[PDB]
Amino acid sequence: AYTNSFTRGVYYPDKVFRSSVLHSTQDLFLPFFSNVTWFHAIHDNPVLPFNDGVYFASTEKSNIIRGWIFGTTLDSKTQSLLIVNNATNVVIKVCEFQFCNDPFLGVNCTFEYVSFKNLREFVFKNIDGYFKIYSKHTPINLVRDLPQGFSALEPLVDLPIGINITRFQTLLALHAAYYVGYLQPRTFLLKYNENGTITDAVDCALDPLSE
Amino acid sequence: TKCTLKSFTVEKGIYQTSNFRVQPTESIVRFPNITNLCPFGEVFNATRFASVYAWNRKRISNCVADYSVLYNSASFSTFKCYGVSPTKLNDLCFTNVYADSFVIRGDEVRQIAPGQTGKIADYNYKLPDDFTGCVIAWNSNNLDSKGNYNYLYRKPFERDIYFPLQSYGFQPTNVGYQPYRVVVLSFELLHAPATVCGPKKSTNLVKNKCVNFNFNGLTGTGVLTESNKKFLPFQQFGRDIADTTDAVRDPQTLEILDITPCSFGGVSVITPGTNTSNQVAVLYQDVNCTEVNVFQTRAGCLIGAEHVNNSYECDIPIGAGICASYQTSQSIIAYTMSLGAENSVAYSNNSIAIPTNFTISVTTEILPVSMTKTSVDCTMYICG
Amino acid sequence: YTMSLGAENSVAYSNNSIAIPTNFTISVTTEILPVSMTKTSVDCTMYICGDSTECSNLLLQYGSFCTQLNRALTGIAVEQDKNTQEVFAQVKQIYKTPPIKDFGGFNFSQILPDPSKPSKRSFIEDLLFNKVTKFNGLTVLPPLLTDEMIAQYTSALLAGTITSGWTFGAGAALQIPFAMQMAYRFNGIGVTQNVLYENQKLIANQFNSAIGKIQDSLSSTASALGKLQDVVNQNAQALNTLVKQLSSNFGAISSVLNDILSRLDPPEAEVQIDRLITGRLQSLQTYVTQQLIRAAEIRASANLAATKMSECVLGQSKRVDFCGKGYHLMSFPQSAPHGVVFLHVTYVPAQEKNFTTAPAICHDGKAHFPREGVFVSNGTHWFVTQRNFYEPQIITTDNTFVSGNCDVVIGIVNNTVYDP
Amino acid sequence: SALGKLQDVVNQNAQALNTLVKQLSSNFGAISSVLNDILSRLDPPEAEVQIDRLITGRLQSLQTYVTQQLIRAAEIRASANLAATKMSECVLGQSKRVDFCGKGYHLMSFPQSAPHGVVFLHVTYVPAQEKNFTTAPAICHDGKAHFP
Amino acid sequence: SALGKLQDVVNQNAQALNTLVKQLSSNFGAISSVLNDILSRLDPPEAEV
Ligand SMILES: *[C@@H]1O[C@H](CO)[C@@H](O[C@@H]2O[C@H](CO)[C@@H](O)[C@H](O)[C@H]2NC(C)=O)[C@H](O)[C@H]1NC(C)=O
Ligand SMILES: *[C@@H]1O[C@H](CO)[C@@H](O[C@@H]2O[C@H](CO)[C@@H](O)[C@H](O)[C@H]2NC(C)=O)[C@H](O)[C@H]1NC(C)=O
Ligand SMILES: *[C@@H]1O[C@H](CO)[C@@H](O[C@@H]2O[C@H](CO)[C@@H](O)[C@H](O)[C@H]2NC(C)=O)[C@H](O)[C@H]1NC(C)=O
Ligand SMILES: *[C@@H]1O[C@H](CO)[C@@H](O[C@@H]2O[C@H](CO)[C@@H](O)[C@H](O)[C@H]2NC(C)=O)[C@H](O)[C@H]1NC(C)=O
Ligand SMILES: *[C@@H]1O[C@H](CO)[C@@H](O)[C@H](O)[C@H]1NC(C)=O
Ligand SMILES: *[C@@H]1O[C@H](CO)[C@@H](O)[C@H](O)[C@H]1NC(C)=O
Ligand SMILES: *[C@@H]1O[C@H](CO)[C@@H](O)[C@H](O)[C@H]1NC(C)=O
Ligand SMILES: *[C@@H]1O[C@H](CO)[C@@H](O)[C@H](O)[C@H]1NC(C)=O
Ligand SMILES: *[C@@H]1O[C@H](CO)[C@@H](O)[C@H](O)[C@H]1NC(C)=O
Ligand SMILES: *[C@@H]1O[C@H](CO)[C@@H](O)[C@H](O)[C@H]1NC(C)=O
Ligand SMILES: *[C@@H]1O[C@H](CO)[C@@H](O)[C@H](O)[C@H]1NC(C)=O
Ligand SMILES: *[C@@H]1O[C@H](CO)[C@@H](O)[C@H](O)[C@H]1NC(C)=O
Ligand SMILES: *[C@@H]1O[C@H](CO)[C@@H](O)[C@H](O)[C@H]1NC(C)=O
Repeated sequence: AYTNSFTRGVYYPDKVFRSSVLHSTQDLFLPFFSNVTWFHAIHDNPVLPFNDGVYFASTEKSNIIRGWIFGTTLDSKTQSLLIVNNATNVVIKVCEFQFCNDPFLGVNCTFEYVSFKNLREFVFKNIDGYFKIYSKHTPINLVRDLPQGFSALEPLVDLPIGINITRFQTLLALHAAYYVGYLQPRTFLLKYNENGTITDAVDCALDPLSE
Repeated sequence: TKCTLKSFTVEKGIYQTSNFRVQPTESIVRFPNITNLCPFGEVFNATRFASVYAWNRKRISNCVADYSVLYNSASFSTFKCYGVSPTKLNDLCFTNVYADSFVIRGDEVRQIAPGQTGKIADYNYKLPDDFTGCVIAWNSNNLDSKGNYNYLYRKPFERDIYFPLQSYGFQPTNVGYQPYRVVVLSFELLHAPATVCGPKKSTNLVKNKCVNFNFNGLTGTGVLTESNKKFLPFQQFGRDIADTTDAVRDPQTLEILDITPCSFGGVSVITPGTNTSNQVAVLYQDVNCTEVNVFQTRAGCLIGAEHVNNSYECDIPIGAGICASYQTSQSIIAYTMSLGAENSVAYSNNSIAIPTNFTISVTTEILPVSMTKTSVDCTMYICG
Repeated sequence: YTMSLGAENSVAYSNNSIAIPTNFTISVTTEILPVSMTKTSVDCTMYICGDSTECSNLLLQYGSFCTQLNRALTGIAVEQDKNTQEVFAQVKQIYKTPPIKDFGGFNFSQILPDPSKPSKRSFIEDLLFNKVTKFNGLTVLPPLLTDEMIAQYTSALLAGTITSGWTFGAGAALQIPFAMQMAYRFNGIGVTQNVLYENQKLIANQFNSAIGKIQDSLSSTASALGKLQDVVNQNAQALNTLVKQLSSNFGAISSVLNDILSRLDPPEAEVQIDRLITGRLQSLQTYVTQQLIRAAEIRASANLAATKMSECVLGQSKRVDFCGKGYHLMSFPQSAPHGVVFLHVTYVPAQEKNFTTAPAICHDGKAHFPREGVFVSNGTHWFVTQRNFYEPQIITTDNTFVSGNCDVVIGIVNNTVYDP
Repeated sequence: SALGKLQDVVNQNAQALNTLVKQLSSNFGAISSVLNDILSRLDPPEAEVQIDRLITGRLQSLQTYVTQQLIRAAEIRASANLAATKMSECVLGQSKRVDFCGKGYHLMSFPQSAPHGVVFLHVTYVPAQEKNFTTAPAICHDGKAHFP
Repeated sequence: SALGKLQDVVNQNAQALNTLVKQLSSNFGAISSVLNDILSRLDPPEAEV
């Protein structure tokens, strides 16, 4: 099952404030109007390749999707970044955790940190061993597919894990469909408003008009 | 004016000679107030270093790095820095520091450098061609030598965990084959939250005054004011179109400061010919009469010229309708240029004016027709 | 599609047929000419090496590159004021219109200055001004003549024209009724002044309607102001490119001179600063060369505008299409941002009729030729009429002159020449 | 100061040549501005680098000079065309164009040679002394309008 | 030769294009005028120079 990414997947590329200016950047973005593999959480969590970066989005009504797993083997044989959001605590671990055959939650550690109606988007990528997470929480009223609109993603987490990542997996809390994209080194023209919020973007390789 | 014209006689007119520039009063140095000392001790005084095939990469962050003791220490056989100068490490400071500790044979030290190739620079440890940091090596023939066969050799910064793996024997009787403890300090200079900064004391910040600032190694001169720009929590620096820094966040107090360059502008000297007088009037272009017989014009601040209500024909143009001249006791005067005498025409619907006379007038018009036919021998000019 | 060159129009030509207009229309056209451009000045030392003693000392090794660029930009800036002065200051006195606007039915309140404004500019001038719109050593010098002074010069030219014809441009201003001035102009285009003195009301109404249509065009079309806005756009793009060139590396480790200085000792700080200096100096030289090339063009346009002012406003031009399509009557200058706008009032024939013509006429064996105008026939009777307006008159010995005999002229016809 | 642009051209050309000559004393980063001094002090491997710096600097200076000369030559060509037009339409004939041949009504012109230029003596007719009169567009004699 | 400046413009433009094309064969101090030859013989550290 596929769907259209529309204009989703736009995030702030650097940590420099700009206002009322059109800035062109060369960074791993999600292509506009691309196909994002669609999965269901009804009545479905393969291990997905990581490639060069991942765009992850989900629509939630009861907080079913709460965690992610990153690694290469995911069987305690190699360091695996693990994120869990239980109750009101955000937990991140890098331990070589031993994973089950079908890992899900019921309803040499070198780092550790402990802190439809909702659309949650996430971006995961590794550059030079740096694990960055960009996210944006916005309310929606739609269940069929990802809503159409533009909303930039800001970074919240920057981990120097240094892990070689090739595959990842999603954690489901079983007693919310999710979409997975991929990033490419595409050229974008970002429109910063007066307040410095990226309100519009142009995908330079989308069509001759955008060219 | 005389020096600018390369002449001892100055013709009548207005000349642009120098540039006015406000100077800073005091210097501001600002760093996060972290008293932790960076654990270079556990890296440089470690009991045993790892092998070159599996060199250890230690993260150094959230501490003060004193590079002066390392530089002055005489135990070091070589200390080569490629990205930054060793004497600037105390002022400059970095987001993160990587220290790669491993042991290299005597002849292979030269291979640990950007742009180098060989059996070491390409196989068991590769450095980027744009590497920014320092390579530190000292002899360890009195600590690591035995035979010591625990050290083995086999993309940049790659840890590669008839075999392609070989080992050498370390003996005290082997210089070019003796064990060298070589550690590579790698720095990242991306503009980001800084956690490793040198032992320089911060000072109090002064606002609304031309100061020479220093924010986490980002230096410059300007006036610091409170700004209403909403930096996001991950944002540290602001930038303008010309890539220069426009706003900063104080690392000690989470507030945003607007940086505006200190006042500057061209300086124009309005003078009659030195054949007539040595008195001059100075125009400070496009500045107010604050940072500099003071007359304020739209062309700048005019000093030395007396403003006069009477309007005359323009003699020495200034700008925005103001002209200057040398007029009576004599001095330089400033006035608005006169476009000519007003002449109302006695028009009516049945009146005509007809000339009863005439005059023959001969005028002169000069037109360039040609210029000098120069020719330059390019070969002889460049390489005579 | 293939573009069309225009509608095809076959001309009904024959050896004895002539078409003469019986009516006319007064048309006012608008021509916009750039006169000057922005007087920019770039501090080369501050642009290349802003507040850096080491960079300035290294730049001193390049000789007089900085000073010659400054010299070229100063020359351009002075030439701009020269262009404006040449175009507008062609009147030796500041004339002003009489307080009573009795111009025989011609309404000039549209282009005369409006006293109620804070700046005495006409309504069309305000329309023109409302349609056309850093810290790195790049400064903009103000023009010598303010917009108020330009408006005063244009008002003086307009008042002198309206009240004195071409006499103020020739010598001292000589007052003349505007109806008589228009009769002068009509005689200037080969149309008898009786035409004006008989159609004065119609001509005044046509002139007022044309001026109103100029209002409509200027208020409705943004693209009417063309090359004048194009110059502004080109200068803005040049400055933007020059500013953006400061962010380039040119091969250096960083585009920030302070960052290079704070990280490296002199031995290779000098190499990095040399790369930056080379890049920024090349950028400055490119900008200066482009500015000189464009300043030459603006100077040429300013010379054209001065020529048009002298030969079109201060006088009447016999040159075709130099002052708008048609037969030129008069022009009115208007100020525009860094330019001048001319309102060319021209005479255009409108309604034609076919007549049978003849090169000459035999009366007593002698060939009669028209003194002024041509012979026409309405089918039965022959008349002599002026070329640009149908006004037939009886063929008399006062209208024609005798030359030769009937046996030489080809196409001669028989008629009777009345003797008063 | 009567002769203006004509002397201005000479000044500009002389200043351009002076700047081009003075550019030979610059280093452009080389150890010495003297090519003979560089040659007599260094072996070819480094003399090549020093001479490369000097060549780059001097070649760029020549290009700047030539570009300035082309731009100025275009202006001089335009002025020469203006002078030819004035000669043809003002000396060889009588001009009806206003202010093309001096202020007033043009009568005749006389050409005079000038250093790298031409000087025109425009003889013009200028009305001097005026009087106010009462005018009328036409006159009735027998019901018919008479026009001059 | 009746057509003068008109043919002169064509000649000048052709000479300008010919000079621009011939400029591609110059070394400007590089080891070779062929960019592919430089790329196929050197690693990036001096291939960039
Ligand atoms: C010449 O053309 C003008 C048009 O501009 C004619 O004037 C019009 O006359 C009609 C009556 O026949 C009026 O209704 C219009 O209002 C007039 N127009 C204007 C602008 O005043 C004029 O009659 C024509 N003359 C001849 C001899 O044909
Ligand atoms: C010339 O035309 C202008 C229109 O631009 C006339 O001014 C208008 O006059 C009427 C009175 O009939 C007023 O109601 C308008 O407000 C005026 N408009 C403006 C813009 O002022 C002017 O009266 C005309 N001149 C003559 C002598 O009739
Ligand atoms: C050609 O013009 C003549 C002169 O105007 C015309 O002759 C007159 O015609 C009018 C009719 O409108 C009569 O009232 C006059 O008495 C005629 N006068 C003379 C002297 O003939 C003639 O009709 C015109 N012919 C054509 C074909 O237009
Ligand atoms: C104009 O009138 C003259 C007479 O005044 C005509 O001349 C006649 O020409 C014919 C043919 O050549 C001769 O047979 C006659 O003898 C001529 N008349 C006289 C009185 O000698 C002439 O043909 C007329 N032209 C036109 C075009 O009608
Ligand atoms: C996306 O998938 C649809 C099928 O649902 C297909 O028609 C379309 O070509 C695909 N687009 C891309 C870019 O893969
Ligand atoms: C910027 O933020 C302020 C909040 O004080 C808000 O009032 C304003 O509308 C915002 N402007 C834009 C362009 O979003
Ligand atoms: C290592 O120890 C020596 C003394 O044995 C000391 O002088 C040196 O400073 C230490 N290294 C560092 C990085 O401090
Ligand atoms: C600097 O000191 C102040 C107290 O004066 C403190 O609030 C602030 O957190 C310190 N900065 C850092 C980075 O800890
Ligand atoms: C100069 O500063 C004063 C305030 O002291 C201000 O009123 C004035 O507008 C300023 N003028 C200019 C040209 O900056
Ligand atoms: C001009 O005159 C006014 C009033 O007469 C006076 O206030 C003003 O100071 C005068 N200007 C100068 C420069 O003297
Ligand atoms: C004159 O006759 C031709 C014949 O075809 C006709 O086309 C033309 O319209 C006529 N002239 C006028 C003014 O009607
Ligand atoms: C004009 O041309 C016609 C042919 O259409 C011819 O019959 C007549 O004789 C010619 N007239 C003259 C004067 O050439
Ligand atoms: C004509 O009358 C006006 C009325 O003021 C006067 O100013 C003018 O001087 C008179 N003309 C001459 C030539 O004197």
